Amino acid sequence: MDHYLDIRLRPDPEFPPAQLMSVLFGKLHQALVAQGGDRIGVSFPDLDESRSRLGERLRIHASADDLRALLARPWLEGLRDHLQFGEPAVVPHPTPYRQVSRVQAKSNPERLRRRLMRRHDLSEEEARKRIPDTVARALDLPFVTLRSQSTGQHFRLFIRHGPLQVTAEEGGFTCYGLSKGGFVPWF
Amino acid sequence: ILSTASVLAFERKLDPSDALMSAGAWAQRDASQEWPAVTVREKSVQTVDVANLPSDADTLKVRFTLRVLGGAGTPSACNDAAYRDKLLQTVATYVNDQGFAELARRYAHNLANARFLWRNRVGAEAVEVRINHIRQGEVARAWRFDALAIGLRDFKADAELDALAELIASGLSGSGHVLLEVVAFARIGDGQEVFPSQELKSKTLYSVRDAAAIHSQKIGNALRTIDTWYPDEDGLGPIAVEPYGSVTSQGKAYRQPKQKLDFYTLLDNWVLRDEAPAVEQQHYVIANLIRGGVFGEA
Amino acid sequence: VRGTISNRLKTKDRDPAKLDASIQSPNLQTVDVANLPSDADTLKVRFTL
Repeated sequence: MDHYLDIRLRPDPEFPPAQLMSVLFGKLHQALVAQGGDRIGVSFPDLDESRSRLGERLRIHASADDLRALLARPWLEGLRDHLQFGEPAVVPHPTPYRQVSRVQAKSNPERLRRRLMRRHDLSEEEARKRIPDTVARALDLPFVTLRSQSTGQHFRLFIRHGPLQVTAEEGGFTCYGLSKGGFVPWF
Repeated sequence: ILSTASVLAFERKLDPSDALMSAGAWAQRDASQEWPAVTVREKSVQTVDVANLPSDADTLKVRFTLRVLGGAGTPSACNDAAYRDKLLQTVATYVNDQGFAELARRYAHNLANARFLWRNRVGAEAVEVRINHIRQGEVARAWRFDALAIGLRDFKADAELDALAELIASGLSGSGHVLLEVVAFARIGDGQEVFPSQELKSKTLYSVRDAAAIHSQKIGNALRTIDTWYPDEDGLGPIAVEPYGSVTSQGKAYRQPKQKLDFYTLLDNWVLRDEAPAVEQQHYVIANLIRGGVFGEA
Repeated sequence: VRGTISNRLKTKDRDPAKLDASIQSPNLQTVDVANLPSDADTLKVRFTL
């Protein structure tokens, strides 16, 4: 993955950048289930780790033919009045690498309560005894607010950028563009 | 000395209605008169109101009417009669030099690209706006636009956009009764979330009679988003024509009064001391007169 | 309804940071509104004299 494509959000009087990033990440998710494979990675080159804001740029790391397939695919129809694209360009070197992973949390004890009553045939009070309210841990992470098409739920997909490295290791990517082990160049 | 009158209430030209949203299937947009409405159903998370399409409907029909009235610079309330006559002379000078041909072109764009579909437009695979000129109860002239090929950013010339521009021009001048029925089909997807306007149970959605709707002022704000003549940094596009032309998404009032580019300074320079601004800023001042409001001091 | 501030400022409120801090808190009202139904184009007004 030596090619990249940065997708910068235009400012808009109507919508905030977080919501447009959510819509762009959802459309990217549909485009990556539609394309298939595991060689498409994302990054957030304007990341503010202090305020946990994903920035206003989304970089797409892939091969050359995958980006030339993605740039002419109609997943950006309706989004083109809020974005601006560069070109599929080669990455510089030397460039540090970091992992962009989906981090989920157990922020709801009642769902774990339903799981333990389904898995051990317990009661409500026994499950509430084994699972207190202190296990609900929230993340200090930036995120996209997505909605599913298989089910109908709205979930926050928290994205964490890993520590910087000098080399990359082999592996694939999820259909959200995030990592199941693979690394993307950071610059 | 011709001070500004202590009251100036301008009535709103370009009167929209509440934009009722229904639901149905694409490739039968022409049979969209008996489509089931989008209902605001309460779901439990706290209790939120949420509106989606049905599970067999991928097309959101948002329908409203628009009255383009006319008589823009004439105020509905004005203390000083000399100020009213000078303001009417200024507005008539504008219309005689250059009629509502840029303003109505930009309003016709904001009808053509479905900016009135606010958040229902962002990931829509296809948006299609039909504007029918309703005269004596039937369609006198029908338009059919591709709201995604017409951008939200640029104002491009067309052949039917010019015809709608002269229609809204004749309605805005006073030479005709213009009522338009504006219908827009947003192909979102089967059962996807639609975004009607929102009330003040953490979330209440606006509905008229068991049918979701956008507010008329949100539609009207999406029509007035024509102001590109402001001092443009940061790559922001057209904004809504407001005095001290402000966006709440960015927390920043463009056309601040420290520059001489807000509506009030340009108006007081145009009508009192005869300092006529540029063609762009006077387009903006006449757009604020079409927008209506309560101008004048206290 | 929700609005920005669009009334005239009295030369003490015309600071840029103060104007931005004033438009960062938009005022919320609930208006009474009477409209025609979506399938009705005629308003009947009936009184006696």
